[PDB]
Amino acid sequence: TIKLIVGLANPGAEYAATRHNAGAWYVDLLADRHRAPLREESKFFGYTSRINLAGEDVRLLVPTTFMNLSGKAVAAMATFYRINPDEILVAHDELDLPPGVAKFKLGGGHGGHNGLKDIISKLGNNPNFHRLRVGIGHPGDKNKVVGFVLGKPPASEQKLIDDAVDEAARCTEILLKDGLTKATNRLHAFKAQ
Ligand SMILES: [Cl-]
Ligand SMILES: [Cl-]
Ligand SMILES: [Cl-]
Ligand SMILES: [Cl-]
Repeated sequence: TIKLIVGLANPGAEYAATRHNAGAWYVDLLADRHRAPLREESKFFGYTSRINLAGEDVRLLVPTTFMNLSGKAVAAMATFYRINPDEILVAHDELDLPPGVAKFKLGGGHGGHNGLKDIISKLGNNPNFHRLRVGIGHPGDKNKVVGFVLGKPPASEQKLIDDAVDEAARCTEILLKDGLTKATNRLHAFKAQ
């Protein structure tokens, strides 16, 4: 069961269009599709909502922390509602997947993502939460990652990411209603088959 879906972000209009906000794009779409608009809730350091997904009560969070303090919002909300790490799905931009691809993951490393690193920390050094990895591709120069994730994608890459986010939203209904195997069998086939 998933009780909390988190879309990682930096705050402000300055970052709303940047690759590092890709997880928030996903959560914004869930909010739109379930007619549950995200609104500031300062005790959880973010924007929150609540949706019915496949007959299950699921809370939404897009932090208003800087990305490196995402764990403060996720822990405050998870602790308040007595939600355990394994009941959290964290959506984030993923350098290791191309634009147009998304995958689910349970546990594993942060892939150098400053928001995942802070969540692992603030959940009690527990990496065993679900992730939605939204592919953004990688810069050619591994030195220039910050400039890349804090950049706006070109329109052709934005359209691919929007398509992957749309598919991941559709697969989230399946994840809640029929489980992680079924949701993964669909999502990981999206550009693979
Ligand atoms: Cl950052
Ligand atoms: Cl990762
Ligand atoms: Cl790219
Ligand atoms: Cl850079």
